[PDB]
Amino acid sequence: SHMSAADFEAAVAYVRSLPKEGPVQLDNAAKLQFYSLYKQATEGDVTGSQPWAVQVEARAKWDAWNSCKGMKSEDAKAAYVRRLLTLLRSQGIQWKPG
Repeated sequence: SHMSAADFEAAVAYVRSLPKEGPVQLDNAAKLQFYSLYKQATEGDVTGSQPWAVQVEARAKWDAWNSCKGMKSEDAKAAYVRRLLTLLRSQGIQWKPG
């Protein structure tokens, strides 16, 4: 019937298996938001040096992770799940973790 932070692992797996063309549209900015929350939730604060700007994807990822600094694991888990629920509802789709 409804979800919580405890649905994080299922949400991550849902995101990772979204096809490139499908009823769910996942834009590049949303990909980075999910990435950053994933990393915060599973590793805590960003580490390592800011990547070279030429490595455009790696740099973007790290910068998104850095934007989450200080967030507790459980809060990042909650945020990731709430963002998927928002994405799905906005596009008229129901999630059933099962």
